[PDB]
Amino acid sequence: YTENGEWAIDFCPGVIRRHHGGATDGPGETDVIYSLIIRRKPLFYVINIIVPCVLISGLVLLAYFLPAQAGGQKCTVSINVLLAQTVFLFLIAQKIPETSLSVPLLGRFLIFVMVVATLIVMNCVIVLNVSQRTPTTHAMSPRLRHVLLELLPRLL
Amino acid sequence: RTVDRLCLFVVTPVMVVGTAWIFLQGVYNQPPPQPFPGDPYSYNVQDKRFI
Amino acid sequence: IENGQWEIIHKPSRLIQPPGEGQRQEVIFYLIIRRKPLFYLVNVIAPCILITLLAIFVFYLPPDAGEKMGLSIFALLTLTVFLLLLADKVPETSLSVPIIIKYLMFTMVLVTFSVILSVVVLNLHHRSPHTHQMPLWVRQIFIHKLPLYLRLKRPKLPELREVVSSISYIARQLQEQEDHDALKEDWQFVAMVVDRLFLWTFIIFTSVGTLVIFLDATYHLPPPDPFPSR
Amino acid sequence: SDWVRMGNALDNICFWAALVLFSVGSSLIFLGAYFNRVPDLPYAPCIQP
Amino acid sequence: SDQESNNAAAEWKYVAMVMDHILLGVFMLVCIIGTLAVFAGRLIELNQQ
Amino acid sequence: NGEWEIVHRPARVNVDPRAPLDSPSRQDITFYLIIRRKPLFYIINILVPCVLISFMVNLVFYLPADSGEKTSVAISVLLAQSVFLLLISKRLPATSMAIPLIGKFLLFGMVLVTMVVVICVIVLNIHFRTPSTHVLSEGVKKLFLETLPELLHMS
Amino acid sequence: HFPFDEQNCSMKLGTWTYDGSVVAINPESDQPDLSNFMESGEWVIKESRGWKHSVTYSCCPDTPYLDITYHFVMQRLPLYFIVNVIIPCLLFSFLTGLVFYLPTDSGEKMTLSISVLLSLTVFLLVIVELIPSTSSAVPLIGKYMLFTMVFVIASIIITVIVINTHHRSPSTHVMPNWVRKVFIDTIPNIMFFSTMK
Amino acid sequence: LPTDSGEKMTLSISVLLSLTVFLLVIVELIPSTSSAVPLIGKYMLFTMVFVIASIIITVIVINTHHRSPSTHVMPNWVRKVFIDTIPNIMFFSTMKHPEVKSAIEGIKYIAETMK
Ligand SMILES: *[C@@H]1O[C@H](CO)[C@@H](O[C@@H]2O[C@H](CO)[C@@H](O[C@@H]3O[C@H](CO[C@H]4O[C@H](CO)[C@@H](O)[C@H](O)C4O)[C@@H](O)[C@H](O[C@H]4O[C@H](CO)[C@@H](O)[C@H](O)[C@@H]4O)[C@@H]3O)[C@H](O)[C@H]2NC(C)=O)[C@H](O)[C@H]1NC(C)=O
Ligand SMILES: *[C@@H]1O[C@H](CO)[C@@H](O[C@@H]2O[C@H](CO)[C@@H](O[C@@H]3O[C@H](CO[C@H]4O[C@H](CO)[C@@H](O)[C@H](O)[C@@H]4O)[C@@H](O)[C@H](O[C@H]4O[C@H](CO)[C@@H](O)[C@H](O)[C@@H]4O)[C@@H]3O)[C@H](O)[C@H]2NC(C)=O)[C@H](O)[C@H]1NC(C)=O
Ligand SMILES: *[C@@H]1O[C@H](CO)[C@@H](O[C@@H]2O[C@H](CO)[C@@H](O[C@@H]3O[C@H](CO[C@H]4O[C@H](CO)[C@@H](O)[C@H](O)[C@@H]4O)[C@@H](O)[C@H](O[C@H]4O[C@H](CO)[C@@H](O)[C@H](O)[C@@H]4O)[C@@H]3O)[C@H](O)[C@H]2NC(C)=O)[C@H](O)[C@H]1NC(C)=O
Ligand SMILES: *[C@@H]1O[C@H](CO)[C@@H](O[C@@H]2O[C@H](CO)[C@@H](O[C@@H]3O[C@H](CO[C@H]4O[C@H](CO)[C@@H](O)[C@H](O)[C@@H]4O)[C@@H](O)[C@H](O[C@H]4O[C@H](CO)[C@@H](O)[C@H](O)[C@@H]4O)[C@@H]3O)[C@H](O)[C@H]2NC(C)=O)[C@H](O)[C@H]1NC(C)=O
Ligand SMILES: CCCCCCCC/C=C/CCCCCCCC(=O)O[C@@H](COC(=O)CCCCCCCCCCCCCCC)COP(=O)([O-])OCC[N+](C)(C)C
Ligand SMILES: CC(C)CCC[C@@H](C)[C@H]1CC[C@H]2[C@@H]3CC=C4C[C@@H](O)CC[C@]4(C)[C@H]3CC[C@]12C
Ligand SMILES: CC(C)CCC[C@@H](C)[C@H]1CC[C@H]2[C@@H]3CC=C4C[C@@H](O)CC[C@]4(C)[C@H]3CC[C@]12C
Ligand SMILES: CC(C)CCC[C@@H](C)[C@H]1CC[C@H]2[C@@H]3CC=C4C[C@@H](O)CC[C@]4(C)[C@H]3CC[C@]12C
Ligand SMILES: CC(C)CCC[C@@H](C)[C@H]1CC[C@H]2[C@@H]3CC=C4C[C@@H](O)CC[C@]4(C)[C@H]3CC[C@]12C
Ligand SMILES: CC(C)CCC[C@@H](C)[C@H]1CC[C@H]2[C@@H]3CC=C4C[C@@H](O)CC[C@]4(C)[C@H]3CC[C@]12C
Repeated sequence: YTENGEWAIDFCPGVIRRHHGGATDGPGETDVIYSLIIRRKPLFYVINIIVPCVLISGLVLLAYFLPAQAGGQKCTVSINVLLAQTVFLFLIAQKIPETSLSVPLLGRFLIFVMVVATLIVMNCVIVLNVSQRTPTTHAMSPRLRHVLLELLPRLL
Repeated sequence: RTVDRLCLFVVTPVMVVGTAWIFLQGVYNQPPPQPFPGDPYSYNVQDKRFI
Repeated sequence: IENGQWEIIHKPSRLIQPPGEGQRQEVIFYLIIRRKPLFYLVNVIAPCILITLLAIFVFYLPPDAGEKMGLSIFALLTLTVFLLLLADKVPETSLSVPIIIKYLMFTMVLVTFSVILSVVVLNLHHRSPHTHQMPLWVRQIFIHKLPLYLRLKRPKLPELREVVSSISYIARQLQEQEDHDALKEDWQFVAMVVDRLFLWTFIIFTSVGTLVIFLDATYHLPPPDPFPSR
Repeated sequence: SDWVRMGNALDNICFWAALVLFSVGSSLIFLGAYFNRVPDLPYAPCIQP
Repeated sequence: SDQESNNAAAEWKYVAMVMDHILLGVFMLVCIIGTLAVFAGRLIELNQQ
Repeated sequence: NGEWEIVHRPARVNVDPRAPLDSPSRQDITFYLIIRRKPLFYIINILVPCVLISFMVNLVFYLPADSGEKTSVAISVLLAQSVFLLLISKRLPATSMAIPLIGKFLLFGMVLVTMVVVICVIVLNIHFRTPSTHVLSEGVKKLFLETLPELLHMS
Repeated sequence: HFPFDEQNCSMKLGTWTYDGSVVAINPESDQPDLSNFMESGEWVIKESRGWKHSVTYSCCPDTPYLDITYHFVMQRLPLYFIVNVIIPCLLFSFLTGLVFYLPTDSGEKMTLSISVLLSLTVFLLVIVELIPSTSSAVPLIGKYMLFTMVFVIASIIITVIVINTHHRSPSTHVMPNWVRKVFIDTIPNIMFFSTMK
Repeated sequence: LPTDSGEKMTLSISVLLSLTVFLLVIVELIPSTSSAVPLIGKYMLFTMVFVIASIIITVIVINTHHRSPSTHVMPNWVRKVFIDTIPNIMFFSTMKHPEVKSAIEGIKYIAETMK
């Protein structure tokens, strides 16, 4: 026996079933059912899809450490991670089952990280909007100033 | 800025006209009225050729 | 029923005798067929030529625009897309490399070197004057000798005492800024000269390599005879 | 400068928020698989070791 | 003179920023309205079945 | 059929006069189907997106040189066109009788986008010139600051 | 209505060479037997039914032609298409509008919008491989895809116009009076008004 | 690539994007099995981790470059490690009407502002 490259056979019980022996049914029927309980070996998906996707999706957190100026490229890092995630969506569409009884873990993780990246893109946009305000267009909102510069260090 | 404006007014009409030409060849592409060129017959059940 | 991708050049047939009782003759029908490559010219070769042209034109982009990296690297990304396009069409054997794959890898190497040399040019351009001292030989080569060959001509009472001190300090600071700007201009001119040298070198290498590969492809003709002398 | 420092403070709090969201969601999604082992059935293994 | 030039430029920037605020509102509203106008009719129809 | 509409459907008895009577190729009956493609799928999914994206490269002329995002827009349009070319490459045979109409448009658009990228490079080169690097001649000023803006009705 | 579509598919059965005057077929039951039906991971059979039909042609008034047609009304399970197609499109549609909250001085508006457009263009691969390539009608999913593409396109056009407006200076333009009246005077009065005139 | 170019993230993220697009080529060409990691797979994952690490460290370098002098104050250990010791191994250069009185104070203010 040579094990399948992707599937390990963990269990394989057999059972002889008998049914349709009722008076209305009439003649009894029988069959033999074997249940191959098989386990996927996920190494290919781990190496080729999941680990690269995890790292590339984690790159969005680096946007918070880039400067909020013209040359910061904060939005460069976030939206291009989303583009890479779209490429991974194309990659994963070639492999996942096409049924709709439930959602696979791979697809759920990809959609989750895409939603997180979208939220962080919005967050970077907001931080850039706040950071480059100048007196020639915006007034100094003292409420947000007090909230962020005075109350926030006290909370921390 | 002047070079950019001139390049707009030169390049954009060329793109529009070329795209329009290329897609107008296809939009007006239709099969001929008769299945066989040179044969006027339509080969339709309306136009029966009684013997 | 003519094939849209293949042209039949020769179509002979031959009786093959056994090598001189269990021996068997054969009748072999040969089809010598030439591919008609218009699809690959439209879908692969022309985009590669255009991307190569953009890789050349990166070196004319000024460093202050801040756009060399984007252009060169997106050219590389587009070439990767065309590698994905070719992945479904090319043969999978390993006895030799298709010439189209050779051309694609030549183009990718060219774009990689365009990225590398653009990085070098930007490093020269943004060089800090105070931290970096220009060595003299750099001056002699890239500011005096090479611009001639590349056709780059570089153009060309306590109050009163306190006031005097302030004015003198302001003049001193502006003179320091002038010297700093002069050294910065020297570094930027060196970067420009190096960029022009790379532009000409890239044009020459691109033209020579493309011409060599295209002549190798063009002069690969089908055999005049199905059974040439060997 | 005041605007820049407000933006920096926003970035600082939001980084921790985003890190917590990313880590917790990914960990839950993959721990769903970690608790998805084949059940310990009352049968001998299919392949005798 | 540079100050007058800066004032005129700042007026142009203010006009652009007001346009951006209006367009942000319009595009978010368009996102919601298009998403509804596409799917909601069929989803409501299936909800009634 | 969901993609093909039958326009003509003739039937014909074909007799080859040159063939001998004892040849199977002497006679046949041919039923022809002239079928027109219903192009709605390709229109909606390929052609309108590709055409609009290609036309987007013209906005770079209205983008100021100080934005720093001209060549990025143009080369990104080229990348999108290459993606569309990858899309088309799977759907048609690699025949040589003609270039497909979508293929003709895509080649035309990639060529134009390449010229637009080159024009953007030249425009950026002109924009960032300084006295320390270039000399601005009076003839260039006369042509590009007074005559052409008046002809082009520029503000 | 794809992927929320309902499909009524039939199975017309009949004796090919025997007419009703020699061989007669009758349904065993009003409905097909689904007692041993395996669960489908993509469709739900809401209704199933068999109907017998007899057709008599005028040229053959003595030999009726019989058939039994078994129909199956089926509703697609749309979860796969919701997760893999609709949600990414919704995310792109949401990301489209965020460029208008980006400052022009950030130098990243075109980066954001064009990257969203590139994401949609790459996503077209997923859509066309997953969506059915038929021209009988435009699917709902195709309508949404075209909507998102067209409005990312519109956002790019308007963003270029906005950036052009932002960089104007008295060395290039002179502001018309109507622009001043509309944008500096009237509109902020009917807005939150935190902005300084 | 200097930080002042404003293109570090462009280069690094676009190299990552090219590698991600090339992953489609890799999965198209090499066989997909989980019996063991192929040598191509090991090299691919090494390149991916290499690019990710380069991006992370580039973000750190950019953050270091842009540190403001007011909010941030340079610790002594950073100065001793990077300005003093390491460059010895390399080769870089280490680094009486009121109106008249009002005008005088204005000149002094300009000088102090530039200071
Ligand atoms: C892998 O797959 C195999 C095959 O599917 C699994 O083994 C089978 O598991 C099913 C349950 O999923 C089990 O079905 C049960 O059968 C018994 C026996 O049925 C007989 O007796 C009952 C009366 O006792 C009669 O009602 C019936 O007519 C008959 O001949 C049922 O008692 C039992 O009912 C219970 O569970 C139902 C839900 O499943 C519930 O609705 C009901 O009220 C009651 O609580 C089941 O119907 C099969 O017998 C198993 N064996 C075979 C040979 O199929 C195996 O478990 C799977 N492995 C894993 C790890 O999931
Ligand atoms: C879709 O494709 C089918 C083919 O698969 C096309 O059908 C062909 O249509 C053409 C034009 O009608 C036909 O060509 C004509 O054939 C006639 C008969 O030729 C037979 O007899 C001669 C000997 O007399 C044999 O050598 C020959 O092999 C045939 O057995 C000719 O008489 C016609 O000639 C007349 O028209 C030409 C026009 O150029 C004049 O020059 C002549 O002087 C004369 O007036 C003509 O050659 C062809 O035979 C058809 N093929 C088949 C298989 O039937 C459909 O037209 C096409 N549909 C489209 C494109 O819409
Ligand atoms: C497409 O593919 C087919 C099949 O491979 C090629 O057909 C072969 O063509 C080659 C030449 O190109 C033939 O080789 C030549 O055979 C001649 C006769 O050899 C026969 O007789 C000897 C003696 O009895 C036998 O041993 C042998 O098996 C044959 O039965 C030789 O006289 C030729 O000699 C020439 O080439 C040799 C090369 O080493 C020189 O040393 C000689 O001086 C001389 O120049 C030669 O060997 C071969 O037999 C063909 N095969 C068949 C089955 O017909 C087509 O050529 C190829 N088409 C292309 C590529 O265009
Ligand atoms: C999916 O597609 C299938 C097939 O197209 C549809 O099947 C149709 O379903 C309807 C409704 O169930 C059928 O209509 C009914 O047909 C009965 C039988 O008619 C045949 O047999 C009689 C007797 O021999 C012939 O006289 C007749 O010509 C036919 O050959 C009728 O008895 C029914 O009449 C009853 O309902 C009508 C309602 O209008 C009343 O007016 C009558 O008085 C009476 O109460 C009725 O006409 C239809 O025949 C089916 N067609 C086929 C081809 O199977 C499915 O409905 C569809 N599923 C969906 C979309 O839900
Ligand atoms: C895309 C289509 C083609 C281009 C359309 C352009 C449309 C826009 C129109 C361009 C005109 C702009 C004029 C500005 C300069 C005025 C002053 C002047 O001419 O003298 C000075 C500047 O000389 C130049 O800069 C040369 C003229 C412009 C060169 C444009 C790039 C090269 C294009 C070539 C064709 C590319 C073909 C391949 C691509 C298809 C002299 O100083 P110099 O230092 O001696 O100048 C060296 C100039 N050189 C480096 C260019 C040699
Ligand atoms: C958007 C973020 C927050 C979540 C991203 C993951 C998405 C795809 C997850 C989150 C919750 C999930 C759902 C939770 C529970 C169920 C019920 C189950 O019987 C079928 C699957 C279904 C309907 C899941 C489908 C996938 C799902 C919608
Ligand atoms: C935006 C335009 C200018 C680009 C040019 C290319 C495309 C979009 C143009 C060129 C010519 C155009 C067609 C010319 C005529 C018709 C027939 C009419 O009954 C419907 C519109 C339609 C089909 C036009 C729209 C699309 C079309 C094919
Ligand atoms: C990703 C983050 C943000 C949200 C996670 C939410 C959790 C609770 C969700 C995500 C996916 C969900 C699972 C998706 C599908 C199924 C299969 C179904 O037959 C039973 C429920 C079950 C097992 C769900 C349970 C709840 C679940 C684990
Ligand atoms: C800028 C706008 C017009 C979008 C670009 C439209 C382009 C792709 C053009 C090229 C060919 C055109 C088609 C050609 C022919 C027709 C006529 C009629 O059957 C309805 C419209 C229809 C089907 C056109 C729709 C638009 C179309 C697909
Ligand atoms: C309205 C725009 C801005 C956003 C939504 C996308 C647009 C392009 C979509 C939404 C509905 C679509 C229409 C829906 C149905 C039909 C009828 C048939 O002839 C096919 C094309 C046509 C006419 C479609 C053309 C494209 C369309 C108008």
